[PDB]
Amino acid sequence: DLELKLSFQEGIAPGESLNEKLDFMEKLGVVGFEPGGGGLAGRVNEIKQALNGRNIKVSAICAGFKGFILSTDPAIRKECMDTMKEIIAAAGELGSTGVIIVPAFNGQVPALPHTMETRDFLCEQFNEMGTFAAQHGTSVIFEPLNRKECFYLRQVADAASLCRDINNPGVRCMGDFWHMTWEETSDMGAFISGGEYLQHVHVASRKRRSMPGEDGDADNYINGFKGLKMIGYNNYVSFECGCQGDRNVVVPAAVKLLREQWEQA
Amino acid sequence: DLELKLSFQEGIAPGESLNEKLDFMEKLGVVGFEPGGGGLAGRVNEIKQALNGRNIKVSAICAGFKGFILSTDPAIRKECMDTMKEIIAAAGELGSTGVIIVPAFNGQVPALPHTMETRDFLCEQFNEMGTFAAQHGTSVIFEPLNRKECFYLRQVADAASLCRDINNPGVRCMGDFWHMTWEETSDMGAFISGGEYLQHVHVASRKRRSMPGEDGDADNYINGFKGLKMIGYNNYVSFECGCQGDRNVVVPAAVKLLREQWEQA
Ligand SMILES: [Mg+2]
Ligand SMILES: [Mg+2]
Repeated sequence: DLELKLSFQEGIAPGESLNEKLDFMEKLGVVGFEPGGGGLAGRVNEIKQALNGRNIKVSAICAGFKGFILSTDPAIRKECMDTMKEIIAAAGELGSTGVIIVPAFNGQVPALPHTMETRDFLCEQFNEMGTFAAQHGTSVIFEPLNRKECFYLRQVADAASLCRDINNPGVRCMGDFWHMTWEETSDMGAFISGGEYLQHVHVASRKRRSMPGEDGDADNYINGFKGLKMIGYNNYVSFECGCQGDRNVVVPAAVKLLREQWEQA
Repeated sequence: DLELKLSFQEGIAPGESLNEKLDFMEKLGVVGFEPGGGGLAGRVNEIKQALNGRNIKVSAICAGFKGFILSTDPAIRKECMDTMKEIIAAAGELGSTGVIIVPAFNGQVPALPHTMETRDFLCEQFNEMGTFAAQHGTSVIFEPLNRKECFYLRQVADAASLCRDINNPGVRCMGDFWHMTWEETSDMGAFISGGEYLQHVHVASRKRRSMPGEDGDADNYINGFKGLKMIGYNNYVSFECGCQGDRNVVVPAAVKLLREQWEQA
């Protein structure tokens, strides 16, 4: 009886305003809304007010911070910490499951070397953001990406181990089915390793990163869904993807597909 | 109905000769023997002769190569490749499931940096190793170790992804329960990620790396065993560990404990 809690990033639903998109999401029973972190503090009232009376809640906050935490430049690491804290505080007000963060993209250089001593440093920095997140009633969430976008953190099991070592309820992780296609031999095993640390999930079609279903037989999430069920996953599965067809047609088709696959898992 | 195929490294069983140790192994129904690869070519006759008429086969070959494949010194990398090929040919003559290899230990320096370019080079080298091993009816087996011994390759999911990318019937991976204690949030998840590439398993007590059971309640392999059953694992589970107590008492106890947990999984 575990529920699939679907969520959408802000650009997913058709509509000319935030309220039109939310109406569309309510029609489909999509219960999570995932905004970007950019300017979030200034959007708290807008978002709260649009959600009032709806069966929709803020799920994760997708990034939005400046700089990156593995820069060799302490000023850039501080920029990342400071901008993350601004977002975290707004995320807390919005009841968010947490703020998504990539430690370093490929092109974010110069970066600290990929060594154990750097990993310890990352864990310390994340412990500091997590303590702040927890005070604000939220978390920070490591996102692994595939090799085309990052090398540092690519697999859910790696992110989960970081979280276990940090041992902070404000420090969690996630898996993105797009990235997992390229970096996980098993979506199920990855999510199982995620376990109690798995705070969010991203979903997209698995060849073109468009709406689930637009890549036909490649868009198979059953193995991952079996992992989510085995861990009792109770957070959101949120769309982060493009769109090839007519959004009024393909968005509902994606929701239908994920629900069918959830039932089969 | 999946069977647990127990194996011992050479120093596990009590005895003053290889034949005495094998006699002890047969009495406990341990069917796998795991010798080190050091001077293996020169022991092929010895091992064949000792195994004649016995219900014991060679399982994996534990390392034995010189140098390391991630050295910045081409001569050291070549030493690794050349000595691995010697061992691989002997492994094949002995019907081994594969030769275990760690890309780089912490003290093996200077080493290539942990970057995507190094990962590509590692894949090229293992592909060469694997083509040779397949020709000889065996494999090479990546072993992830914990942070106290290595940084480069620590998790089963990472090793499995290397195997998937290399895509060679001669290149496989393993999990060692000792190392997994420190590097895996889920033994089940780790082995599920291992999947079709999982070729061997090491077992030890989980606090002091001694005989299973010597660390009491910490010596729980159920979760991992569930993962092995879920993937239809049909290779060996091999003891690589020390011994705190009377070897004549604690070795049979460890075998008994593992068989009990396997039945519970
Ligand atoms: Mg994502
Ligand atoms: Mg081992």
